Amino acid sequence: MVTIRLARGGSKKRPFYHLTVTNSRNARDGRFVERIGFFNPVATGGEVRLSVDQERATYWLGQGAQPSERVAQLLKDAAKA
Amino acid sequence: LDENGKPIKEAGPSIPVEILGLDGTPDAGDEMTVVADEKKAREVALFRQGKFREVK
Amino acid sequence: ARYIGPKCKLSRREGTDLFLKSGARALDSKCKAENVPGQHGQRRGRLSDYGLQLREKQKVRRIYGVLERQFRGYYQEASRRKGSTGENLLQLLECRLDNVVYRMGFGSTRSESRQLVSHKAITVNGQTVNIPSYQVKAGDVVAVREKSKNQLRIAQALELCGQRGRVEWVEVDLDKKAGTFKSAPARSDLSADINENLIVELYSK
Amino acid sequence: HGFQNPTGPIVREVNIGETITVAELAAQMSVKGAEVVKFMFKMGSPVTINQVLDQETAQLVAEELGHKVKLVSENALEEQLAESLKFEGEAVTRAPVVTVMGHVDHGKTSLLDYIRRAKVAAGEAGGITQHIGAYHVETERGMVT
RNA sequence: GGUCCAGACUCCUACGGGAGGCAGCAGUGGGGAAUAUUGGACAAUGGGCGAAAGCCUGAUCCAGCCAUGCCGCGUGUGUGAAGAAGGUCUUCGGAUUGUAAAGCACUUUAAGUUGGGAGGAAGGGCAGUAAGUUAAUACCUUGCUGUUUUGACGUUACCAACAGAAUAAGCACCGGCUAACUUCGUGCCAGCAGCCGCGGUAAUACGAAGGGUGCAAGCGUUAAUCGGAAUUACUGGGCGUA
RNA sequence: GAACUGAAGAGUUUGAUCAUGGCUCAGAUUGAACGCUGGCGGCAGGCCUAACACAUGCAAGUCGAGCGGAUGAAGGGAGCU
Ligand SMILES: Nc1nc2c(ncn2[C@@H]2O[C@H](COP(=O)(O)OP(=O)(O)CP(=O)(O)O)[C@@H](O)[C@H]2O)c(=O)[nH]1
Ligand SMILES: [Mg+2]
Ligand SMILES: [Mg+2]
Ligand SMILES: [Mg+2]
Ligand SMILES: [Mg+2]
Ligand SMILES: [Mg+2]
Ligand SMILES: [Mg+2]
Ligand SMILES: [Mg+2]
Ligand SMILES: [Mg+2]
Ligand SMILES: [Mg+2]
Ligand SMILES: [Mg+2]
Ligand SMILES: [Mg+2]
Ligand SMILES: [Mg+2]
Ligand SMILES: [Mg+2]
Ligand SMILES: [Mg+2]
Ligand SMILES: [Mg+2]
Ligand SMILES: [Mg+2]
Ligand SMILES: [Mg+2]
Ligand SMILES: [Mg+2]
Ligand SMILES: [Mg+2]
Ligand SMILES: [Mg+2]
Ligand SMILES: [Mg+2]
Ligand SMILES: [Mg+2]
Ligand SMILES: [Mg+2]
Ligand SMILES: [Mg+2]
Ligand SMILES: [Mg+2]
Ligand SMILES: [Mg+2]
Ligand SMILES: [Mg+2]
Ligand SMILES: [Mg+2]
Ligand SMILES: [Mg+2]
Repeated sequence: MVTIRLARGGSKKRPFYHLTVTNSRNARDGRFVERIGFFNPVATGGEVRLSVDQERATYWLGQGAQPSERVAQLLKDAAKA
Repeated sequence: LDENGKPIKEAGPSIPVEILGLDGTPDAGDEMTVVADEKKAREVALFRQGKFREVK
Repeated sequence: ARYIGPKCKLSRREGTDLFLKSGARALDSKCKAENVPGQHGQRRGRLSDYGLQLREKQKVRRIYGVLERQFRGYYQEASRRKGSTGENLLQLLECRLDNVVYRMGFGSTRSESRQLVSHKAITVNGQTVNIPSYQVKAGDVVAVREKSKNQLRIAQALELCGQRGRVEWVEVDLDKKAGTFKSAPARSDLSADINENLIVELYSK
Repeated sequence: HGFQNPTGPIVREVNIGETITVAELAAQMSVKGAEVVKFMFKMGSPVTINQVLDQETAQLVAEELGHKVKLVSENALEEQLAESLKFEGEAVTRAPVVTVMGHVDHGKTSLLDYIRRAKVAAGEAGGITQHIGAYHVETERGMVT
């Protein structure tokens, strides 16, 4: 199906994540349909920990996209704030 | 390996074995020692190889 | 790497002051600084335009004690930046942490300020920095660690920096050895003998 | 912390390998070469400037003139490796090794083939041994190689 | 990393009779100037199945090797004129190596030892409570509360203490182009060379030694692309005699 | 407010000169190789040749809440011990 998951970038022991809407049978860092924000496990300082597009996320969830476990938790946390 | 195949894991003080993992083919009469220090073994082997080429 | 060796043949070869000793006693009464180093010292040997450009670049590099690859990086950054790379290079060289510590009177020379910085005795924004290339920004407060405030080196360096000229772009708080970087010193704040046009000419070839 | 005038002689740290020239030894001693050769004329058989001199006599002459002598190893890796590799305690008995030698067809393969029950002499090109064979067997009494 | 047929090539065999496909991750032989470990874990992000625990995952996350590249940091800092001893050159007066060394006094980054110490962790099991679903204080789903439980990397990043200057500099070049010069050997030899060109008895060009100039954990050489080349000229060339 | 800003020549044909014209050099780059030398770390990279042949391990399984069957715990017990 179509899912929303985390694509890993950054560098060794310094991970950065893009919240990506992908066909499920693609590479983790391969082709995607749309990026709807990012997540920073380290952040600190002026860096934000995570940001999401509410509009795009709701639109894709309304079209039948299944988010992962981390994407579900992070999206509900973002909606909490 | 031991004599008749069937790979083993340890070799005692007077048991002939077949070791697999060297880089080149040694010659009979050479002695082998366990170094337990990668860098020392590699540099000593390089030094010995240089001396061997020079003497040849 | 680092140039470690006789730090006065450089002055004789460049032919200028090119401060490398503490300046306590003198320069003339240590080396007879009027001849090029080596056996063929009495010869004059007028040299060519490429030689003049090379000598200018070497003089700047030996003044600030940086090697060739880092200097090329500095030149590329100065060219990338806006507004007349010629003094951009000097702006960028005059902001290194070792040079700033030297200008504040904490060290007698650049080598001793490098000794201090590398050996974890300097804090920039209340936190330790030990990279003698850290580009300090306007408004930082270079200080000395409390466990390193009783070194004599700082005492002689301060009492000897008391008479070399007023920098007038850093304020040193002498009693407790704390400084402040107001801004980068403009071209008119440095000596008007370096011909940076020769450096830019040399690298643009 | 000004200038203090030195009083006594000059002492150095001379380094000597397997062999050295008299000129090099004098150079590391900060003395004129012709002096050192002269010092041989007053002690046993003289030498020349360029003749290759050994290590024992080099150390002797360097210590005779009051210098700190520290030598070096030509193959220091081997001594460094050997030194920090051989240190252990404890001791146990081991199975004995034994070799079998003799004339051509006197029957040294058949004896081992009976002791092991292996009948390897049936094969073998030309009915002769051309490779050294090493076996570990459990005899009626104990283990033997 | 499925089936069938045919083929080339290897192998098994008890001679009746079958099997195989590393251009998956390690690894071997071979070819070559030349390119690495039979490593660890599913802790993290993903994928398959499951209802859910959970199972699988050479994807992935990490470790090992190699100056292959880029970047950063060390190999100490100040004073020190008997301008020591030795080397080299000399007009034999001296100059230079050179504040360089020694001496004196400081500092401990990195490396060594010891002790502290995050962040990568979301979740899962159990127990309780409240809402919705019904027909129901059932099951179940969802908020929350309490307890328990998870990290390969890993002796993590980072931080504090101890000792001592202690553990750490080489490579190319010096006739012009092109920064940097003299002596000694050799004598159209031995040799050098990118192009002009050096060497036939005073060679700043060969080989050493003193000195110096460039770079610097690298420095040179070889191979290859563009540039300079307006030398295929669109931008931007020419054709009387080149 | 920014997203640019940018262009060097020299040696060699002659007794000397100008032109034409070729050769060579000074720069920046490599998945590089070789020679000499070699302390540390961070981030990357690593069969360009034989789509040559491959010993040995692992790389794709899961569902008992779809279905028979056989494996048959702890226990409740019953008898003898
Ligand atoms: N009658 C008899 N024959 C024997 C005896 N031992 C060996 N042989 C015979 O001798 C022949 C060779 O014996 P073998 O064991 O091959 O000798 P070898 O010394 O091993 C051969 P090489 O020296 O080359 O290794 C065999 O054919 C065997 O039958 C024995 O005790 N008795
Ligand atoms: Mg570097
Ligand atoms: Mg035999
Ligand atoms: Mg026979
Ligand atoms: Mg396969
Ligand atoms: Mg493979
Ligand atoms: Mg194949
Ligand atoms: Mg080969
Ligand atoms: Mg290689
Ligand atoms: Mg996993
Ligand atoms: Mg199960
Ligand atoms: Mg498996
Ligand atoms: Mg595994
Ligand atoms: Mg490295
Ligand atoms: Mg190399
Ligand atoms: Mg002298
Ligand atoms: Mg944690
Ligand atoms: Mg010149
Ligand atoms: Mg001569
Ligand atoms: Mg030449
Ligand atoms: Mg020469
Ligand atoms: Mg080329
Ligand atoms: Mg062109
Ligand atoms: Mg070209
Ligand atoms: Mg045209
Ligand atoms: Mg033309
Ligand atoms: Mg014509
Ligand atoms: Mg004609
Ligand atoms: Mg001519
Ligand atoms: Mg290939």
